[PDB]
Amino acid sequence: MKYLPQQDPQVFAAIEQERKRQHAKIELIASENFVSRAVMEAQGSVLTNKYAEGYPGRRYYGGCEYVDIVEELARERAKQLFGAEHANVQPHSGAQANMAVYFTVLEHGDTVLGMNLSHGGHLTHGSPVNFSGVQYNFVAYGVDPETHVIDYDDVREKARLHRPKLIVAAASAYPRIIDFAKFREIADEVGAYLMVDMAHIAGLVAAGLHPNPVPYAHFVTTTTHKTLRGPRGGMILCQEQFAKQIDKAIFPGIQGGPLMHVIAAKAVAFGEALQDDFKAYAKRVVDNAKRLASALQNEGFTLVSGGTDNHLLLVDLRPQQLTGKTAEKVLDEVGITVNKNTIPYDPESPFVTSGIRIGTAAVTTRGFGLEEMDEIAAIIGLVLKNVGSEQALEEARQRVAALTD
Amino acid sequence: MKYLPQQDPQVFAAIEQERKRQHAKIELIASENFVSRAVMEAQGSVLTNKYAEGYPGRRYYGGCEYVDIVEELARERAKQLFGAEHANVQPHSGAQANMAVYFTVLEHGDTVLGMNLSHGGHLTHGSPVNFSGVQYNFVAYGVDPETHVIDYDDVREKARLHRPKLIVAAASAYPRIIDFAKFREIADEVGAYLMVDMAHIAGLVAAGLHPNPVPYAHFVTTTTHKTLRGPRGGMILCQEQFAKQIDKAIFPGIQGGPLMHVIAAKAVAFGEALQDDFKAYAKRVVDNAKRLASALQNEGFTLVSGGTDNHLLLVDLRPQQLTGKTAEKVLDEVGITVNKNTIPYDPESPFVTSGIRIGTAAVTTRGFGLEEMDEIAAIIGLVLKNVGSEQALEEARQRVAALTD
Ligand SMILES: *Cc1c(COP(=O)(O)O)cnc(C)c1O
Ligand SMILES: *Cc1c(COP(=O)(O)O)cnc(C)c1O
Repeated sequence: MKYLPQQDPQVFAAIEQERKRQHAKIELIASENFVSRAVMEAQGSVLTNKYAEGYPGRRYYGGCEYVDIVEELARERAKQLFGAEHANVQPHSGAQANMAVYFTVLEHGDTVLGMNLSHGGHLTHGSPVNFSGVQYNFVAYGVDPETHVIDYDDVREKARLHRPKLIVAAASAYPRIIDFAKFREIADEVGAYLMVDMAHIAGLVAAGLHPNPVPYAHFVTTTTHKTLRGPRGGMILCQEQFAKQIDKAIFPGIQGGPLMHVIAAKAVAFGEALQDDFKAYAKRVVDNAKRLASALQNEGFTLVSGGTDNHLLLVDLRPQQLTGKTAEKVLDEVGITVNKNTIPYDPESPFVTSGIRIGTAAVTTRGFGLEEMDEIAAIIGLVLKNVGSEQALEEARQRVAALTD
Repeated sequence: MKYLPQQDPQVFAAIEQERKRQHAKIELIASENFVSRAVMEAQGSVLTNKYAEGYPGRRYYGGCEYVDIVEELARERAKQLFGAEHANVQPHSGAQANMAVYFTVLEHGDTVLGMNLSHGGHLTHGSPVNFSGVQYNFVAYGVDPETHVIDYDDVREKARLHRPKLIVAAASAYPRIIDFAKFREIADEVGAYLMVDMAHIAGLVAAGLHPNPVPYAHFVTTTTHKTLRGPRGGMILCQEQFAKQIDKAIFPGIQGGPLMHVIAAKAVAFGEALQDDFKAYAKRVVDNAKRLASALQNEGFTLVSGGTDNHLLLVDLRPQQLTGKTAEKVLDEVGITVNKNTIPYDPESPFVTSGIRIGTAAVTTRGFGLEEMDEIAAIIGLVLKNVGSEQALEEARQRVAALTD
């Protein structure tokens, strides 16, 4: 950097600490990733200076000819990537993409059916302390208590009993492929719209490693960050018939001016995702998650659902008599970043939990492969099986440092 | 830039067009400004890679030690700048800052009193196609038909009749100082909270050139961009007693993960605003607006309210028999950027209007002074008084090019 170090030493020192931290730790938090230098340069551009309320060619302010080109590049590349008929690349976040779909199809107090928050559903899928739960009446479907796979008969029974106006499929912590075709079949049976929130798996969807929700859902929401490896922000995909309403929900509905510099970065990330090497990257993400899962089972760990079909896995720590909070804390002591995460039918609260969630998108971006996954599992086994040994923790620290250089 | 030109020629060419456009035009849109290189570098940082839901020292994820330092720098510098007891620097935009205050104090269908949208109120102050108007019952107060100054007796009569739960003061197109003390006196009379949306005037407030709403309002919302000259985003200021509720409204209430790289940029902009040269800058903004106003009146233009006390002015184009839409279009032909804007009691719709809104924050940032304001007014007079003369428009183009180099 050139001007920040001189204008603001305090902010610059903190950023530099964060940059070095990203390199030194082993990032296993499933929602994380490292964006390219080109994506960062796009969001570090002069596009932050432009007001551009409205849409390309339909703006409220003049002088938007060149930010219009950027926004269209983002929309057209998104459409090529996911095969959607319409894209809205203005959502400030995944939360705002969800908020706008809800604002489009629901009235205050309408019934919504989404995944149980303890089984993998997201905060914006009905938490009582989130706007979703406050504004609407959310009901939940769960996973099977033994297989930990969504119970599609439970989705259908809840739908038929509660008659939701909207059904939400997808999750922040579900390690198996979701059957969007069954979700649409149930939605049609009860006359509900189907919304798929693919935030966690969007990069896998783009690389063809997860079934695409686009053909089955009326609305698809997502973050541009996460497995898609874009800048932090949101996006909505939908059929041509809801395009005008979705665009109006975003603006003048729920947001004001869009972040054009972040939209430029979304276009950049979409161009990267359209390339063949992104598909090779995504395959390594899923391959690494399978490998890591297997290596952890080899150390004696129990995994929710027995493994994974995607980028993430959940360790049920009950057999080791540990809470997710204890495991997260001791792994933090050795340089391994995970987050505690409730598991299906968890006996512990969401602030303690009996599990940890792990994803491989970030370590895959940094070049880790199968041999690194084996070592990561071996380190986690060493630590979690020896939480009271400072000897074991120091060894883990040295093995973590050997992986990160 | 280094990596963007090679990774994405299309996005890079469009950004470069936009950068050159920002230099070549005379930006008079009142909400615009040009941020520093340090602010852009902060938002172009690796902080986009970090999830940090929650607040400093109270995060849901580990590894937030250094983004915590950045967020606290933003909160503490905001508090020094505005003298507020609490700051929330997570709002993704001014719209989301407003949404969170509304989510904090109001229930669905509650009555809110805000400034008439045709007289200066913002979209998020009750437009029927915005969430504010859809979620709540907005009633409006107006300005005097001749002086164009807020009628404080009308604010009080509407408050006493409608018994709003919340009163909103401030605007996107009001050229005079707002009396927050009278707004608080009325709010107290009817037992309503007072929210001040200072987005447009936050830089003037910070430099002491506009009365500060902090001591009078329960909640203060703002954009970090605009006169404050920060990155695009929002912020909420409030007393200690509403801090926990405001923080909960932002998260887990209405947003998900915050944009830590943008928060770093907010801190940078706040540090710039705390410096003596920002105060000199702000004075030149108001001085230039007064000068421009006077020079326009010298050309024969009528200004709403007869002038300005801040960074913006509104030209009532009725005397020249022009709509704001016609004036905006012909000024765009010569390189001068303005936006059509309804005027109080406008006979034309909001899509046509009888006025143009003009602000000096952006041209002041680029170094323009009093002599430049005189020339800008002279060019606007030449163009708007000779809309059918291609001769006059070509002369204006050459005079605009002489100012921008
Ligand atoms: C991450 C996520 C979100 C919200 O995204 P933000 O950018 O944090 O607001 C919504 N839904 C799912 C399924 C997610 O994983
Ligand atoms: C600009 C503005 C907003 C909204 O800001 P965004 O960043 O465009 O969402 C809200 N209120 C006022 C008074 C404004 O000027």
